[PDB]
Amino acid sequence: QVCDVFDIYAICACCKVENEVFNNYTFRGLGNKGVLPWKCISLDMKYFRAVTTYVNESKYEKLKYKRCKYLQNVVVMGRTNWESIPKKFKPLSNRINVILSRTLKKEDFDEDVYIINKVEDLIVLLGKLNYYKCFILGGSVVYQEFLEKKLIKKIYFTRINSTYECDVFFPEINENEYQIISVSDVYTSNNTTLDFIIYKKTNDDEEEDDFVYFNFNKENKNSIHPNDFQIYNSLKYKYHPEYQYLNIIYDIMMNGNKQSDRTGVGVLSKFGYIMKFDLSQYFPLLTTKKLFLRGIIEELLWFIRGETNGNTLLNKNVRIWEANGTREFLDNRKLFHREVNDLGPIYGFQWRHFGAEYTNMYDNYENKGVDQLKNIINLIKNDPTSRRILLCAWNVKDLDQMALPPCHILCQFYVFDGKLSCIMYQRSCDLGLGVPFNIASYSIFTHMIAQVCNLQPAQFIHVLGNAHVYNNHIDSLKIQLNRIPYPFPTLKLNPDIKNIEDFTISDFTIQNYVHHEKISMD
Amino acid sequence: QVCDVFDIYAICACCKVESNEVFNNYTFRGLGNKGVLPWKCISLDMKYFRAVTTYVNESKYEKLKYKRCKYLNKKLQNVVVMGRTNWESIPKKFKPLSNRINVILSRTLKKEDFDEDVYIINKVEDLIVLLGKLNYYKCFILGGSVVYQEFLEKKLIKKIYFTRINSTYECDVFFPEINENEYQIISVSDVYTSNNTTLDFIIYKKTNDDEEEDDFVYFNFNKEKNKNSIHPNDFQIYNSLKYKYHPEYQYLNIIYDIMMNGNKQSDRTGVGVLSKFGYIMKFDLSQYFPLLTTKKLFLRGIIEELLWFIRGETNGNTLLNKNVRIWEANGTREFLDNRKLFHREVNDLGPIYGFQWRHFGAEYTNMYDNYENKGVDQLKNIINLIKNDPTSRRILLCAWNVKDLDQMALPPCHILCQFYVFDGKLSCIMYQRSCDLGLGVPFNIASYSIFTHMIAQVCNLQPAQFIHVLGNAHVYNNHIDSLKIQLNRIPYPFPTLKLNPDIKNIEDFTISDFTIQNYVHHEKISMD
Ligand SMILES: NC(=O)C1=CN([C@@H]2O[C@H](COP(=O)(O)OP(=O)(O)OC[C@H]3O[C@@H](n4cnc5c(N)ncnc54)[C@H](OP(=O)(O)O)[C@@H]3O)[C@@H](O)[C@H]2O)C=CC1
Ligand SMILES: NC(=O)C1=CN([C@@H]2O[C@H](COP(=O)(O)OP(=O)(O)OC[C@H]3O[C@@H](n4cnc5c(N)ncnc54)[C@H](OP(=O)(O)O)[C@@H]3O)[C@@H](O)[C@H]2O)C=CC1
Ligand SMILES: CC1(C)N=C(N)N=C(N)N1OCC(=O)Nc1ccc(Cl)cc1
Ligand SMILES: CC1(C)N=C(N)N=C(N)N1OCC(=O)Nc1ccc(Cl)cc1
Repeated sequence: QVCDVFDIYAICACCKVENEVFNNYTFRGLGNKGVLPWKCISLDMKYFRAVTTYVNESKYEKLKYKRCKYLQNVVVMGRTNWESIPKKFKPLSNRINVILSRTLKKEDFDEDVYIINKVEDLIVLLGKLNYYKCFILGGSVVYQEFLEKKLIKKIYFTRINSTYECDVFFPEINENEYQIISVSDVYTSNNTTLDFIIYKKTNDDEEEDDFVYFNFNKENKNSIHPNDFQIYNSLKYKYHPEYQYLNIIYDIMMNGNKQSDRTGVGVLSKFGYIMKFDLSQYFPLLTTKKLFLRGIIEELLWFIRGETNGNTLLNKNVRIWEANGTREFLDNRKLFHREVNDLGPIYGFQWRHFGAEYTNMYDNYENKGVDQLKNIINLIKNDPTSRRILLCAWNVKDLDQMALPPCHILCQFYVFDGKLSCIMYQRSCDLGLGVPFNIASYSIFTHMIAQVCNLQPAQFIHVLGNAHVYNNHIDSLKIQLNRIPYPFPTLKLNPDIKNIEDFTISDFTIQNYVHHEKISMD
Repeated sequence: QVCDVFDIYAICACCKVESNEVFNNYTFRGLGNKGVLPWKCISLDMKYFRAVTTYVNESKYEKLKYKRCKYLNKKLQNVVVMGRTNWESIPKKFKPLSNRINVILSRTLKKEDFDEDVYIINKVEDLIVLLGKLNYYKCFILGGSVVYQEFLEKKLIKKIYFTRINSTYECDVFFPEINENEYQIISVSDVYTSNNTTLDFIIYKKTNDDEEEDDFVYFNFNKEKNKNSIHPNDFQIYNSLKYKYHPEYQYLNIIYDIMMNGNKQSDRTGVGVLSKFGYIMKFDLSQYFPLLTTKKLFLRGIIEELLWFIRGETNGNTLLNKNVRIWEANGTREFLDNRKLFHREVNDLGPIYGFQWRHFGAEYTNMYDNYENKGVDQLKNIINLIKNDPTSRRILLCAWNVKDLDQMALPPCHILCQFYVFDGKLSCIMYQRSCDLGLGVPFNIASYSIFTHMIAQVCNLQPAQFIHVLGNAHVYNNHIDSLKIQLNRIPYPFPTLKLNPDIKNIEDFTISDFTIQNYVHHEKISMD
């Protein structure tokens, strides 16, 4: 077939167009009033250059022998495509420029800028040329025709995670026809998140042996099947940061230790992982399922206030600590003399009054115990190279007084070149229900500390101790692993807020959260 | 020449031989004894030996057929060549060597004196002709000391697949001293345990759908002007190695990442460091004791410090009486005064590790006080949780008592240990807030690895993984030159730690209960 012989790839960038279900079709905005919808997105413009111009001559011979039996790249436009280009660069910095037009003759441009009559008249032009691969730069109509006539092999699709006004749309790529094989890292250019995905059309080596020898010792470990991680295992490149979470699910499903827990439900457990997310480039809110952030933002505001009063949350319908405050739960904890929803000296108490004698959840503790939250802020502002900037919730003395010991042991902060990174160490991690919320919680926290100290957020680093998947979560997580992440949203904090204690729920906005549908983890 | 055409490799296994000791690669030279191998079974070596000498790649032969047929002007199996003593050492049940074309060098023996499917040759020359007239993938020289010596001398070996057996045995025959101009190490395996010995595998080399490979180049359009440009020529050896699979490269490779990508900061003193934030190292304590080999470390001091922790001691005088100076400088009048501890006796280090491990929450008085049944005995508690509730996810030991930080001589570097139990095996995560890669971390790895052994043993479990999480990971700028020397040293197989096994209680350990066996190490380095 033609499209493997000649190497015809599309290359596009689609934004979003003016509750809401998402799918790949979400991204389709191509152009507007003859120009791109967006002002300038220089990373995608840079990606464009690299992909279209790149050449590898050592693999061209293998192309030259197959192509005949039937150096630079070919780039195909349409008139309104060729036109919209600002003058001062045409032809495009050393590529074989080419235009599909009806009312343009090849006379009135160069002899390098080969015009074509119809679509069928391009196969003519290639068999007579010396080029690497063929990139359809597109236009609405150009893409429509080249796709309709199964001419396109791979599709270099840039997903622009922001909404714009559009007069022209990329066609609904048929997912039984084509399918995503690679997803890139997520990036911020020009005040939008984006990523780079790849649709394919469906069907010394001294040291290569040395590799096999070194593997001479390697070991259905768990009852988890091959055919079920199909989409997941059928991607080549999985560089989207959400794969850091998803790959831990995979590792624990594939290689996890079978274990009883206190409940009895059954878990697969491993011990010791890292996740790093770049807060300067995205907000890591998992996209492979709907997540809600009001509760966990209220939880955080509750911590910062020093509250241990489970009821302040329940009245706002944030039920994160409901189970941990019942008579039945406190009694099983031997807390027979503790009022319902008095969670004892937990996070907020420890952050504001570590070392103070806990009484009940209504006492006045002003200026009692160590106000660690205040202390790490001053340190961040006054001593940013300090290696002593820890917020520790694990107070050994008070563990037995807490409804439960802190799942999140400590935050350590690091400062370089006006930038703040944070490590949270988590002793116990429910990968299915908990961890996705936990990533969002401390990322927001990392932003909040960043802002009130006049620093840019850099890296949130999540260290998992006991990392477990509930046996009764495995079906749901199987559905989830075979979803492909969307580009992440962004967090906008109200910039007026300059002390850690002044954030209200209103001061938090999530933007461009494009997500798969909800999953009952049960 | 002749070695590249015919792919003539050597494979051997060498132990240390009967002899304030210095170590080079000539340390590992012992090949056999009284006609046989110096050791009974080392199964993991024997299995490696079989995988390498029987592995062929069907698809790769075609190009080797071409290459070899070109030079002569013209199931798949490997050839294996052995001296007559070598051949006679093999038991009947395993002769001839399975799934391989056996060749034997001999003058005293001819075909008539063998029942078995084997080629006999009396000349090295005759082998090269034999190889010319045969279909094989790779030709491996199984040795005998004499066979090894002459195939080397004749510049015939492309690569030596070399097992370092990190134990000592009576030996009568030795591998030839390899000329380091002739052969350079290009690969070093993971370290392992088999039949009560560590070993690794190193490869010496001689000197003098391709559509989705393009997709890689694309997904890198946005990479590096790489921060601190320190010079290539400096890390020549470190960067030459193709496979760096020795667990010591986990430490070494962090030194490199900090040197090449580290952030420049001036610190607590007004000195100078390079820093990054957030690393993890994993060390399989069932397989080796990860005491670093690219320089000398003594453990006496750090074992004394750990026994001093477990006792709940805060008294620096106890360590100085044992001539352990690890805490001396944090105990001086000058230092306690600069930490505002004006009312603190010299060498009274206040409520640090030991105090927090046995008495967390008790009011610190002075280092002489009897704190019995005051504060939470964390160490006792976690020893009980590991014994009675092994799946508990709360087996943390914590030194970072927020309330007492200002009363300590300095806050703890080593913040906490979380424990994990599966199938009678104990693993340990240790979170380090502040890590001097240069002096501190080598010792810190040694301390918590010994601790995992101690807890594991007194709880009737087997040590599994020690996991080391680094927060602020930094290199002092005056350590840089010393660390360059170190990164160009090739690790040796790790030693082993023996705990006196009669110790059933965490408090009952003493110095003499600790034996490091087979520490093979490079030369002492002053980071200063
Ligand atoms: N999002 C993205 O990735 C990209 C978007 N754009 C945007 O695309 C928009 C323009 O695209 P859309 O309106 O389709 O414009 P096109 O670039 O598809 O141009 C259409 C013209 O191409 C010619 N043509 C198309 N098909 C044929 C054919 N089958 N035979 C002969 N000639 C043919 C005709 O030229 P004639 O006028 O001679 O009839 C036709 O009018 C602009 O807003 C531009 O900014 C451009 C590139 C990429
Ligand atoms: N640790 C390890 O990796 C290895 C250890 N070994 C051990 O080493 C010892 C055996 O080795 P070592 O005694 O050197 O003896 P070899 O196995 O090298 O035997 C040498 C004999 O083979 C013949 N031979 C060698 N070269 C030639 C030649 N060029 N032309 C004709 N014949 C030749 C001669 O046999 P003839 O006497 O018949 O003339 C010679 O006496 C054993 O203990 C064995 O277990 C062996 C291999 C590997
Ligand atoms: C569609 C293409 C090829 N791919 C990506 N990812 N982004 C685009 N903007 N591309 O448009 C085709 C084209 O002709 N682009 C173009 C627009 C403006 C200038 Cl200045 C140069 C090329
Ligand atoms: C030298 C060699 C091949 N390499 C390693 N790494 N370990 C060894 N023991 N080898 O021995 C050569 C040899 O003659 N081996 C041999 C093979 C089978 C038996 Cl049963 C006994 C010895």
